[PDB]
Amino acid sequence: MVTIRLARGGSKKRPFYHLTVTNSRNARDGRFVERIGFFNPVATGGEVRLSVDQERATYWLGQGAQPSERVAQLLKDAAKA
Amino acid sequence: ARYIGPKCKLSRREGTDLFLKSGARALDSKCKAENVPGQHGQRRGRLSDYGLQLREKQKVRRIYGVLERQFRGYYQEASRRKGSTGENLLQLLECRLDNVVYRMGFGSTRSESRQLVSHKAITVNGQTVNIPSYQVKAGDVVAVREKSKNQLRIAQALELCGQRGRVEWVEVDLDKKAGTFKSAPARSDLSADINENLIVELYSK
Amino acid sequence: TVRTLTGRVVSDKMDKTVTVLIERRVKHPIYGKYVKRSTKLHAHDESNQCRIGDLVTIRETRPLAKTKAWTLVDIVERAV
Amino acid sequence: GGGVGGITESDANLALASNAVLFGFNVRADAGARKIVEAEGLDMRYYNVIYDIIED
Amino acid sequence: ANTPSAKKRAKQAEKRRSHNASLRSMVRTYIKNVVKAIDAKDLEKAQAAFTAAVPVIDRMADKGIIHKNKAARHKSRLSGHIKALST
RNA sequence: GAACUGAAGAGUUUGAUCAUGGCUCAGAUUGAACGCUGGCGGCAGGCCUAACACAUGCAAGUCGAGCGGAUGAAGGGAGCUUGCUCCUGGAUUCAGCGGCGGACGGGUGAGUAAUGCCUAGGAAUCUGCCUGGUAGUGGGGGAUAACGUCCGGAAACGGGCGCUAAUACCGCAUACGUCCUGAGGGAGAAAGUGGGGGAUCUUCGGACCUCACGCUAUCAGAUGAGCCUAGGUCGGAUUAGCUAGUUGGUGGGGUAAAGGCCUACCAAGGCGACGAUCCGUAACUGGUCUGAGAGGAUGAUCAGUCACACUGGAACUGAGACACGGUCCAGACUCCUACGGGAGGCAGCAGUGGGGAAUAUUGGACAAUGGGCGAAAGCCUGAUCCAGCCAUGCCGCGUGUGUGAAGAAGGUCUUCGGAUUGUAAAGCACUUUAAGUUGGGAGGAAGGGCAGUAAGUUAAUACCUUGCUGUUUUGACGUUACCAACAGAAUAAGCACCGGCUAACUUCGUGCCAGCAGCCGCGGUAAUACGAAGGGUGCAAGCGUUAAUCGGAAUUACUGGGCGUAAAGCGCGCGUAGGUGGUUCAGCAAGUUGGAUGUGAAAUCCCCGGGCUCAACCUGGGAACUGCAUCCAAAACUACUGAGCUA
Ligand SMILES: [Mg+2]
Ligand SMILES: [Mg+2]
Ligand SMILES: [Mg+2]
Ligand SMILES: [Mg+2]
Ligand SMILES: [Mg+2]
Ligand SMILES: [Mg+2]
Ligand SMILES: [Mg+2]
Ligand SMILES: [Mg+2]
Ligand SMILES: [Mg+2]
Ligand SMILES: [Mg+2]
Ligand SMILES: [Mg+2]
Ligand SMILES: [Mg+2]
Ligand SMILES: [Mg+2]
Ligand SMILES: [Mg+2]
Ligand SMILES: [Mg+2]
Ligand SMILES: [Mg+2]
Ligand SMILES: [Mg+2]
Ligand SMILES: [Mg+2]
Ligand SMILES: [Mg+2]
Ligand SMILES: [Mg+2]
Ligand SMILES: [Mg+2]
Ligand SMILES: [Mg+2]
Ligand SMILES: [Mg+2]
Ligand SMILES: [Mg+2]
Ligand SMILES: [Mg+2]
Ligand SMILES: [Mg+2]
Ligand SMILES: [Mg+2]
Ligand SMILES: [Mg+2]
Ligand SMILES: [Mg+2]
Ligand SMILES: [Mg+2]
Ligand SMILES: [Mg+2]
Ligand SMILES: [Mg+2]
Ligand SMILES: [Mg+2]
Ligand SMILES: [Mg+2]
Ligand SMILES: [Mg+2]
Ligand SMILES: [Mg+2]
Ligand SMILES: [Mg+2]
Ligand SMILES: [Mg+2]
Ligand SMILES: [Mg+2]
Ligand SMILES: [Mg+2]
Ligand SMILES: [Mg+2]
Ligand SMILES: [Mg+2]
Ligand SMILES: [Mg+2]
Ligand SMILES: [Mg+2]
Ligand SMILES: [Mg+2]
Ligand SMILES: [Mg+2]
Ligand SMILES: [Mg+2]
Ligand SMILES: [Mg+2]
Ligand SMILES: [Mg+2]
Ligand SMILES: [Mg+2]
Ligand SMILES: [Mg+2]
Ligand SMILES: [Mg+2]
Ligand SMILES: [Mg+2]
Ligand SMILES: [Mg+2]
Ligand SMILES: [Mg+2]
Ligand SMILES: [Mg+2]
Ligand SMILES: [Mg+2]
Ligand SMILES: [Mg+2]
Ligand SMILES: [Mg+2]
Ligand SMILES: [Mg+2]
Ligand SMILES: [Mg+2]
Repeated sequence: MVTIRLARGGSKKRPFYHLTVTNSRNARDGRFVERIGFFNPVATGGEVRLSVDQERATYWLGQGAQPSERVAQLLKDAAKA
Repeated sequence: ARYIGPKCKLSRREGTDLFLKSGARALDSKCKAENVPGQHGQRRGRLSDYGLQLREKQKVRRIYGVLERQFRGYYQEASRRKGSTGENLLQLLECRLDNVVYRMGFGSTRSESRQLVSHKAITVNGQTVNIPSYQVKAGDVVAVREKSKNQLRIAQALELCGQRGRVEWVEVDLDKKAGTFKSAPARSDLSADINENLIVELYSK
Repeated sequence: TVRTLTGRVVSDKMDKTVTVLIERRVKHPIYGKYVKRSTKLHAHDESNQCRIGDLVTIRETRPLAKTKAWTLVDIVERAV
Repeated sequence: GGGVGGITESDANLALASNAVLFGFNVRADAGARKIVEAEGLDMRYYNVIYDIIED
Repeated sequence: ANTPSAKKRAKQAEKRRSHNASLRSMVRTYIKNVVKAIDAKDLEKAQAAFTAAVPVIDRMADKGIIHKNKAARHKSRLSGHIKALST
């Protein structure tokens, strides 16, 4: 199906994540349909920990996209704030 | 790497003061600084335009004690920046942490300020920095660690920096050895003998 | 709406189809001069009403044979 | 040229460059060395007792 | 094969092929009866064969042996041929 | 506010000079190799050659809440007696049937010059799981693996007879949509499990109610693929003709779908100097390296597409393959064997031989992000996250700091006066980064089990779902990043060059030898050019050499060159394609100009910021992508159309 998951970038022991809407049978860092924000496990300082597009996320969830476990938790946390 | 060796043949070869000793006693009464180093010292040997450009670049590099690859990086950054790379290079060289510690009177020379910085005795924004290339920004407060405030080196360095000229762009708080970087010193704040046009000419070839 | 192409008729010896030549003018990539290029298309003439020399207009449809996917909609300059 | 292991292209065309006889004691040549030996007229003998080599 | 899954898939696939071939031949024979009846210019035979053949075509399309588009195409062309034959 | 800003020449033809012209040099880059030398860390990279052949491990499984069967705990007990037997129950585990997955993820670049790729379009299709609607899940039937049984085989294992279930398979019933048919009418589905329960009957075997999962038709959406058109995509003319299903029409067949896709008749068409056909070479693109730009060269790592899977074919199953660890046939090559008879495919991760100038470990964990199955614990995962090796690259840091004139001793040169190595050393006094030892110490972690409470669902304080609360539980890396203490200057500098180009010079040996050399050129008894030694100049954990691309080269000249004598006007006409067009009105709108919309993937380049003690590196937003297509507008010029005039 179509899912929303985390694509890993950054560098060794310094991970950065893009919240990506992908066909499920693609590479983790391969082709995607749309990026709807990012997540920073380290952040600190002026860096934000995570940001999401509410509009795009709701639109894709309304079209039948299944988010992962981390994407579900992070999206509900973002909606909490 | 680092140039470690006789730090006065450089002055004789360049033919200018090119401060490398503490300046306590003199320069003339240590080396007879009127002849090029080596056996063929009495010869004069007028040299060509490429030689003049090379000598100018070497003089600047030996003044600030940086090697060739880092200097090329500095030149590329100065060219990238806006507004007349010629003094951009000097702006960028005059902001290194070892040079700033030297200008504040904490060290007698550049090598001793490098000794201090590398050996974890300097804090920039209340936190330790030991990279003698850290580009200090306007408004930082270079200080000395409390466990390193009783070294004599700082005492002689301060009492001897008391008479070399007023920098007038850093305020040193003498009693507790804390400084402040107001801004980068403009071209008119440095000596008007370096011909940076020769450096830019040399690298643009 | 629908985009069309306009050109001359260069052959009508086939049955229920015509050969149309389309002239285009393209600037040369490197030397800058404008040179003229030609395109040959096979168009569909249902009632065989086009003769050599006619200036006509055609549009794109689904393929009707191999090497034939254009259909004509109007004859605008009848040949002599 | 000595060595341990099967007969290879390197020793085949080392023998080719010295008019040498190619002896293999308890070893075999591979496909490429066989191609080279067939192409020219190199003589290659196999053995399993050293005294046959001495006699030859 | 190297793993049990591949062997089981091969066995199940052979069974599937054996099951499917008979049903495909069934559909083909039922269509060929109508085609032969039409080719012989025999009306009542054509209606009898068409009425016998439509249910099996639809049933086998529904089971997944053939695609429903093929069933619709066969029905349409047979109906057209028979209707043209009647006149 | 920014997204740029940018361009050097020199040596060598002559006795000397100007020009022409070739050669060479100074720069920046490599997936580099070799020689000498070698301390540390961070981030990357690592068979470019034989799509050569492969020993050995691992790389794709999961579901008992779909189904029989056999394994049969703890317990309640019963008997006899210390332990056994028996029964009821029964927890766990799966060889088999069955459902999904295996078409993904991973590798390689042989073939392919156009069924590929890039850009812009469109019409005639299908699409498992996913989302939202619509209508349903009623009732029968015959089987078969497993299993028991009988033989053969060295084994691999094979064969006959009997017996049994299912969400396996096949009819029947019905049809909101659905198929075709003209109205008229006809045709086509399913499957049941798991947790609870009020009242009723029954063996609360169950029916019945409820929830969850599942199944069947169908519409829309999302996603993914199939198909068509236009333009572009290497060199060769010492390759000029190519094509008979070929080009078009009709009837028919076939496909999910248009179509010579196929077939039977009819016609003789189709392509080509705007380069067909043929020959050679080659995956393409974003991009990368150079360049002031225009251009030139090139497709490593990263991302998109394509093709391939020992070689040549073919289909089956499936929503999807002509199938990368599936089937069948043939072939080449290895091997087993008990000689009767079978097996194999590392261009998956390690690894080996071979070829080569040359490219690494039979490592750890599923802790994190993903993928398959499951309901959920959970299982699997050489993807991935990490470790190992190698100065291969980029970046950063060390190998100490201040004072110190008997200007020590030694070396070298000397006009024998001295100069230089040189504040260099020693001496004196300081500091401990990195490395060594010791002790502290984050962040990568979301979740899972249990227990309680509150809401919603019903018919119900049941089950279940969801908020929250309490407790318990998780890290390969890892002796983590980082921080504090101790000791001592202690543990750490080489390589090339010094005649001009081109920064840096003298002595001693040798004597057209030995040798050097990028180009001029050095060496034949005072060699700043060979070989050493003193001194010096460039770089520096690297320094040189070799190979290769662009630059300088305006030396293929579009930007931006030439042809009287340096190379260069056909011996001279005529003329075909083509290029170009005297001068007035009027129209049109292809070129041309302006604007709007859509697109031009992400990363990369650039600008402004933010995080690693800095940098490399990572990352947010913007700019750009100079192009393409469609609309609206303008009419000076070119094109086109109509009518004139005479230079
Ligand atoms: Mg370095
Ligand atoms: Mg047609
Ligand atoms: Mg069906
Ligand atoms: Mg001469
Ligand atoms: Mg290879
Ligand atoms: Mg099992
Ligand atoms: Mg792939
Ligand atoms: Mg290829
Ligand atoms: Mg070819
Ligand atoms: Mg029925
Ligand atoms: Mg049923
Ligand atoms: Mg069924
Ligand atoms: Mg279930
Ligand atoms: Mg094309
Ligand atoms: Mg035919
Ligand atoms: Mg037809
Ligand atoms: Mg198909
Ligand atoms: Mg076709
Ligand atoms: Mg036809
Ligand atoms: Mg050609
Ligand atoms: Mg090739
Ligand atoms: Mg140029
Ligand atoms: Mg290419
Ligand atoms: Mg590769
Ligand atoms: Mg790729
Ligand atoms: Mg094959
Ligand atoms: Mg099928
Ligand atoms: Mg395939
Ligand atoms: Mg497979
Ligand atoms: Mg394999
Ligand atoms: Mg391998
Ligand atoms: Mg192979
Ligand atoms: Mg070798
Ligand atoms: Mg190597
Ligand atoms: Mg995992
Ligand atoms: Mg289990
Ligand atoms: Mg395993
Ligand atoms: Mg493992
Ligand atoms: Mg290193
Ligand atoms: Mg090396
Ligand atoms: Mg002496
Ligand atoms: Mg933690
Ligand atoms: Mg010189
Ligand atoms: Mg001599
Ligand atoms: Mg020389
Ligand atoms: Mg020499
Ligand atoms: Mg070169
Ligand atoms: Mg050029
Ligand atoms: Mg060149
Ligand atoms: Mg020109
Ligand atoms: Mg010329
Ligand atoms: Mg001439
Ligand atoms: Mg002449
Ligand atoms: Mg003439
Ligand atoms: Mg003409
Ligand atoms: Mg004119
Ligand atoms: Mg004309
Ligand atoms: Mg982009
Ligand atoms: Mg910073
Ligand atoms: Mg933009
Ligand atoms: Mg107008």
